[PDB]
Order: sequence, then C-alpha cells, then structure tokens
Amino acid sequence: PLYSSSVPANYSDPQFAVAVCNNYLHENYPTVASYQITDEYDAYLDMVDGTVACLDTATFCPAPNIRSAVPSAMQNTLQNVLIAATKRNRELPTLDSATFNVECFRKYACNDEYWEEFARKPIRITTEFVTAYVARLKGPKAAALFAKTYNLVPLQEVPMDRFVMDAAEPLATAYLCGIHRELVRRLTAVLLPNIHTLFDMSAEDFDAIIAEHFKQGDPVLETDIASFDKSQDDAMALTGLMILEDLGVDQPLLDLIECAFGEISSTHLPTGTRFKFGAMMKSGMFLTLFVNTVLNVVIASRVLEERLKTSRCAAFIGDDNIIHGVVSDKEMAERCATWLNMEVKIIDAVIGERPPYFCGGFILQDSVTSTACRVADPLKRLFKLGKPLPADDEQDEDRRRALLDETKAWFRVGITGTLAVAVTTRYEVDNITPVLLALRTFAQSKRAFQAIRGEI
Amino acid sequence: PLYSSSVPANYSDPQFAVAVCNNYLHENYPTVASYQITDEYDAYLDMVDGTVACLDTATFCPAAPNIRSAVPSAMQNTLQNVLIAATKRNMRELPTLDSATFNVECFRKYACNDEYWEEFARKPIRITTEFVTAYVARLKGPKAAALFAKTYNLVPLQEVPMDRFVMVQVIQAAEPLATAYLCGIHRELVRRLTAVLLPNIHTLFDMSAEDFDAIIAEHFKQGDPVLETDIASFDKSQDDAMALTGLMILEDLGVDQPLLDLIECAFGEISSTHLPTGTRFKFGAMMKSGMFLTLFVNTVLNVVIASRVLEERLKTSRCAAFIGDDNIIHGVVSDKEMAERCATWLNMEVKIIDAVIGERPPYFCGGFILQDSVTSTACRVADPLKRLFKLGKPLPADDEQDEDRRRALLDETKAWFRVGITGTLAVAVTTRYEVDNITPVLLALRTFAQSKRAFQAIRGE
Ligand SMILES: [Mg+2]
Ligand SMILES: [Mg+2]
Ligand SMILES: [Mg+2]
Ligand SMILES: [Mg+2]
Repeated sequence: PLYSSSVPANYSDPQFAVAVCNNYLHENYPTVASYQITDEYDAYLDMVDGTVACLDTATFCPAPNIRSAVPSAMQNTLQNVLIAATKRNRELPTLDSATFNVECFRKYACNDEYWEEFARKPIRITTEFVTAYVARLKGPKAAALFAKTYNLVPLQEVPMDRFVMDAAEPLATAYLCGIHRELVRRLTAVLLPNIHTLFDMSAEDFDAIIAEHFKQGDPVLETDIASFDKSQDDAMALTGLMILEDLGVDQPLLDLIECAFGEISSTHLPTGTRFKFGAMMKSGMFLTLFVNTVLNVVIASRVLEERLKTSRCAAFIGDDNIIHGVVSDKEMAERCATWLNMEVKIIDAVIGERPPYFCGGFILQDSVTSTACRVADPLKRLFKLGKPLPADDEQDEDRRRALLDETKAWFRVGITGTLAVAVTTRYEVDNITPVLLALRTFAQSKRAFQAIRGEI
Repeated sequence: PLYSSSVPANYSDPQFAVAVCNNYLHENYPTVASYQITDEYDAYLDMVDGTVACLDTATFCPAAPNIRSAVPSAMQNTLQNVLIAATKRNMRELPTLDSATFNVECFRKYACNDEYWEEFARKPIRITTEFVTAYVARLKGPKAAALFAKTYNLVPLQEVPMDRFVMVQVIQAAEPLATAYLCGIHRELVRRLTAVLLPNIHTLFDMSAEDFDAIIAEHFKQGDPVLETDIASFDKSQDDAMALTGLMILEDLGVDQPLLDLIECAFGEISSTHLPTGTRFKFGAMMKSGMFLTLFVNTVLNVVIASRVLEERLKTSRCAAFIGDDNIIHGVVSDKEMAERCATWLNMEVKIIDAVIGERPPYFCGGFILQDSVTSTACRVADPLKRLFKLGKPLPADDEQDEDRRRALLDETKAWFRVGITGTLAVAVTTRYEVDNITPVLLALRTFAQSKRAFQAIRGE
C-alpha cells in the first residue's frame, strides 16, 4: 500500500498523442498487432455469413452462396508469417519441422510440375491488372486517369518503387489484390486434382462435386483444427512462409506486403464509430484466409499421408475440410497425437448415418434423388438471428434474402426429414422442424422479418 | 446437381414464429445454449474492464480505483455444462466420475481446510426474507423493500419458500424475487468458498486495487519466483470431468437438488428471451446473475487445476491468488514431474509459466506484478499495451460512458507515472512483448486522459 509519488506528463496537443500511438504500432508491427484487426475480420465475416460467402461475393477483389452461421474467430496468421520472415532474415528444430511439413504437403497434396516456374518467376502485378482493377471499380475513364496519374507503362510490371510506403494506396491496394488472385491461381495449379479449395465457388458448383463423389454409406473424414492456434505456432508460421515463397512470394514481395500491412497498424486512431471495412482490410483478411487454407492442407497431408493423395475428393477452405473415403486408424491417430497433441482431432463421419459437417452445414443425402449435398445448419442460423442489431433496412433485406435461400433448401421434400435427423444426431436436441417453419415465416416478407428485431 | 423440389413452409403469425423459436431454445436448454448469451457476457465485461472490476463494481449484487483489465473477454457457458452434468447424473461414464472425484480430492487436500464440509452438507444454501428485502432496499429504498416484502407475503426471519417465485418454471409476477434470491446464492457461495479455502489462497470476488496491492506488497519480494498456470486454451467449459467437478464442489458448498432446480429453471427462461432481439444487449440483473455464477465456477476450477498440478506446492505457497481463469502462485518453480502431471492430465492445454519478480514479470488480470524501484514494494500495474489496443475499438457516441472511460484511463496513467514504476514498467513491457520502449505511449494516453476535449481525439470526428 506504499506507492511512490505519481507525476504524469503529456503532450501539448491530442493530435501528437494520436500520431505517437499510431506510429508506435506501425514501428512495432509485426512483432505485435492490435486485436482490433482480427475483431474487424470477425465482424466483416459474421456480417457476410462466413468465409466462402465472403470470397464468393468479394466486391473489391473477386476471384446462392455457401453461407455459415458459425461465428468467426480469426487470428493474425499473416502477422506471424511476417514474424517468421524477420527471424529468417538457433531454432533449427523449427526449421526441420517446417521443412518436413512442406515435404508432406508436396508429397501427398501436390504435383511437382510448377515449382521450378514459380521459383524463377516471382509474383509481379502488371499495369493491365491494376488498370482493370480500377476500371471495374469506377469505369474505363477513371482507370485511364488512374494509369496516367501513376505513370503506368502499358504491358509492364508495376514498378515496386512507384508506391512503396516504408498517397498511392489505391495502387498498393490494387497490387495486393493481384497478389491474392495469383496466389489462388498458383495454388490451384500445384494441388492434385482431387484436392479442392473454395476460394471462389458457389453452393451449386460445390454441390456438383459433392453429388458426384459422396454416396450413401461413404465414410468422410474431418480434421478439426479449431483448437489449434496455428497462427501463433512458430513451425506453422515458418511452414506458411515457406510455401508462400515456393509459390513466388519472394523477398521484394514480402517487403511490400509487410510495408502495406504495417500501414494498417498505423490506422489505429481515431477510431470512428464503426469498423470502416477498408479494401486494404479485405486484402489482409484474404491473405490470412489463404495461408490458413494452405496450413489446413498441410495438416491433412502430414496426418493422412497417402490417404489424402488417394482420396477421391477432398475439400478445404479456411480451417474446415472434408476428406472422402478415409477412416481414422491408430497409426493416423498417433501421428496426429504426437505431432499436435490434442490441438487437432480426427472425426469419422458417414453419409446418411453420422453426417459430415462442413462450413456450418451438413452433408446430407436427398431422400428423393439419392444425391448428396450441403445444407446449412438451422440451429446455428437460429442462434445467429438472436444478435441484437441496429436498424439497417438494406442490410435487413440482405439477411432476409439469405434466410429465404436457406429455407428453400431446408424445405426440399427430400431434405426436411433427414436434416431434422442430422440436427438431433449432432446436438441431441428435439425435432428442429418447428424452427424450420418459424424461420421460413420470417423470411417470406419484410414485415415478418421485422419480428426478429421487434419494436423500436 | 439434382435437388428435390422445394415446397417451402411457414406459419401465418410472425409472433407465433417468435414463440416457437423461444420455446424451442427453452425446451432444449441446457443441452444447447445460444452463443448470444456468452457474447453478451463478453460485451458487458469488456465494457466494465474485466472480471475483477465487474465484481468489484457490481451494481445489483455486490458485497477507490478498481483492478481493470484491457484483455478481451472470451467467456464460455460453464454454468450450462454444469447443468448438463447434473442431468447426466440424475456407468459407461465412470472414468468421468473417477476423474472429477480425484479433482475434488486434490482441491480438498491442497487448497482447503477440512472444517466446514459437514456443516455445508447438512445446511444447504437458502436465502431468507431479510436478505431479499435488504437487496431491494439497497436498490430502490426501504419503502420499496417493504412494498416488495408485502407483495410476496415474505415472513420475517424465514427462508423465502421457492414456491413463491417458481411453480419448475419462474412465476413471471415474481421475477424480482427470483433475481434477489440468486444474488443471495452468489453471496453465500462466495462466503462459503472463502470459509473452506486455506488462508494463503486468495480470491478476488470483492477486492479493490489497493487491497490486493497490500497482499502483493506483503508477500512478493525482488527475485521471488512466481508460477502461473495458463488455462486460457483449456476449454474447461465443454469438458465432461471439469463440469462434473464444478457440480460436485457446488454441491459440497450447499447447492442441493432444489437449488439446482431453481438455477436451471431460472436460466432456462433466459434462453426463452432470444427473440425479439432489440438493437443492443439489454444486460440486466438476471444476465449478471448467470455470469457471476459462471465466473464463480471458473474460479473454482482454476483452483482445482492448480491443486492437482502443484499438489503440496500450492498448499505451502505463501500467497496464491485466483479469479476467473487467472492465477499467480508465489514461491513455486516448475519441474519435470509437475510438467508431466500437467501434460498427462490436460495434454498441453494448460501451460505452466515461470516468472520472477524484477526480471521476467509475473502477469495477472491484464497487469504486471512489479517492484517499485523507490519503495522496493511490489504491486500490480495495468498493462499499457493492452490498454492501447483496447482504445482502438470504434464506439458510438456516449457522453456518460466516455467520461467513465476517461476517468478509468486517468487512474491507470497515475500508476504508470509513479516515479518508481515508469522505468520497470517500460522494461516489463519490452521483456514480455519484445517491443520498443512504451514510454511515448504512456505520455500519449495521459494526454487523452487529462480532459474531455483531449479524450475526444480517440474517437475523432
Ligand atoms: Mg522453398
Ligand atoms: Mg470440420
Ligand atoms: Mg460431494
Ligand atoms: Mg495467467
């Protein structure tokens, strides 16, 4: 209870205090990063109904939705990848673990045809892309103004010294969007054709893949990595950096990525009254989702080994996956246990009995067509609809149309019964069908949907 | 692919659909519970700067600067899962009973005296007329308390019969009575836990910053080792043996079956208030009651985990402090046997951290345990990096809350600028996070705190 005398000091202007706080966070990124960044990720993903729907309806950097009512819990994977990059430019135990991880990823998930190309051809964004990026935002005229203003020479890579920031942020935002598009394209090239990602895939196109490969009685395996804080794991971060490098993210690109994203850290104050959801925000969130998907595949590669390679159909996006035709064994369980302790668990599901789960939905067999499909989880949706929300007529209509789309799937005459069975099987709850009927009531009109929020 | 034809299907009255959703969640509690409940817990706790500040400044159910934390709350529904364990209780799950019974043995042997269990077993918790009247008198004055007592036919010097507010469903005309009753349960649970815990084991259910600093000062010296068990990654709320451990210790403290029935009945009704949502969380007394009970069980399981991992080293520690998921244990250093006990039991979901006063600062409730370089006396100082992170939250205008937040920041900056604190705090922040000298941030936050006009620069516009 003996405190020394307190003598506070301060700056002569609050704007000095703002700049000092922003500058401090800028200078100390990536070592630390504000949790407001991932809170903003969660808020955006929750508002657009999750990862796949966010990627599929991307307004700034594109390429019925797959919608999930599961709350987002994003961690700053990209921050820790950049921490690994700084540490690389002793812990050879980490290096040997990450190297083995990359070996498993290549051996069991990838072809080997493209690594030489990507090594000699790092990712570089061109004038034509960033112009077409601005053209789709504001029209052909504003893009030619954009190319003239930055002195962009046609058919040339955008010079990196044209816009580095270690205010031309429109150019930097356009460049980062080109990086994400090329990363998705290059990852799609290396992955074996039975291994699918969902960076831009509608519910109908994914359902075509499910319908083709998933039959009644088929086992489906899931690796649950929700409890594994891979974003704060040293070997995972180095694995992510290593595979990004293999895909063409060289040191100039890494420097550009760290420079651009240190600038987000500097937009801490003033806060405003709501998350601004910038286009730069979305680029960082997209890159985080990309690395998470890769690490998801890496974990499945190391745990399943050849059983992943020979799977007839395996799908990955964010932290979620399903792997057809694989049943856990004890060699598999020991590998997963000795490597990641109980941070990652293996789930054995079966089409028609113990339903597989994927992106907040059930993999169900339609009882009329005998065709498998993904159906959104109605219990999660009901939970999500309880969120108190300020009045917003345009967003209310968006949410109502999303509910309408979901209820149309629930009331397919081959789905309603097996969906209620799956919900009771997964959660041990009573028959969900009265809630299905209630939610469809809300969905059919703007007036009925208003009952969810209530008066005032 | 191929979809069967969709024949969508609805009700006519939207109010009927509301009732169906509410009744469904009511009927299927505790089996499932909406995450809106724990999102509301987090929102309330973040608003009032965390667990200790929330209990220390409890508006409805309480017993100077507060122990405030800028660490975001991530609450789980521990009380839900205790009630599931109660349902499961009323042989294939024998290992669960074996594990939870061993947990309670460890809790009793290494954290408790043995004096009170017989009394609590024959005297279950029952709340009396005098408490609920005094509860209402504190809230609305002695006139309203007498009105309250007369309305419910409360007989003085007598326990409140549970048939006055629960028929098992809560009489809605007697909801104020039920909330007053649950506040009495929390106060008695805190009293009885304090009775059984060894005197060197402290909880912070009602402790000011000054009072806790007095305990830190007496016991924590320069160079003293301080152990922490990190259970933040341990999802003890959906662990079967943890939930059953919490149930049995509640029972050992006097929560018998009628009391459990009341608790499940009252909080199942909360599940039936899912819709309509309104525009913001309403908070309110029944929400706070369930949150306090969750914090209580979490604190107990926190002590349980330390008991089983540390064994006699918890018992002989000169000072161990617990609240929520956080703890510090004076004078203990991890060893191989301890790490193996922890890993074998909870498989690297609980981490043991070795701290040292003055070199690697112990961390507790979003603050550092530091030795004042001038008084040579140890104390807790709030983490300035966490506070900086928290101030970045975009917030709608609220003149009253803005002044509350500015005044709390003023108190925090006062500790940071004690002439014996600033230096070792900068070193501690750099040691913990590997960041540059935090002192410019200390000055910037003090700038915001000095006036309402300066504080407006955080939100801007
Ligand atoms: Mg390489
Ligand atoms: Mg999964
Ligand atoms: Mg007992
Ligand atoms: Mg701790």
